[PDB]
Amino acid sequence: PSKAFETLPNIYLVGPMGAGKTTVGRHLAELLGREFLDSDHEIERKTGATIPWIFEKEGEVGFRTRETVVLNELTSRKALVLATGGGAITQAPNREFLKQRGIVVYLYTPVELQLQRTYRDKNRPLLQVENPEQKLRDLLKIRDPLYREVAHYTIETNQGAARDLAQKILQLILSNKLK
Ligand SMILES: O=C(O)C1=C[C@@H](O)[C@@H](O)[C@H](O)C1
Repeated sequence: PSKAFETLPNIYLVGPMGAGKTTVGRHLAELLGREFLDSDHEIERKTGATIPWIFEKEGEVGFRTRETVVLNELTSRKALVLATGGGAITQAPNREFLKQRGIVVYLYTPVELQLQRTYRDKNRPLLQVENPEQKLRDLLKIRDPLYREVAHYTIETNQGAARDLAQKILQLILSNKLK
């Protein structure tokens, strides 16, 4: 049906916790008639444990080693839209897999909106802290250049229909390519 887009590369969404990666990703996949996967959810599926449990029992290092293995595998698939984890771009091998194996889109999201969308979400181990706003801010200061460097496209998002943002991303990508 949208076999029309079968030769379009994988699309990889990057950005912080609360960027709407999975809601936008799933709409973008539906628009393209292809698969959608969330690497956070795939890590949980493959491990049989939640991400808080991985962080507690294996540390952040054990989460990163599991995440890199999953990303290596998922970026080798075809016809995918992938929502990546918020800290996936902290590791050099992941930056390379993403940049070199499809189209990377950075969902730039202000801290205010990250905060609202992760409000009392206990599944985000890094935000289980007294001051989650400062944490998000600190994380963004570090990771914003990394999101931008891996990204082919950056879209400065804001409160809205995830499906409107998915449309916009698809327009951006094709704008380039159809001329
Ligand atoms: O910002 C981060 O480093 C993380 C974001 C989440 O998507 C998970 O991938 C995990 O909680 C770590």
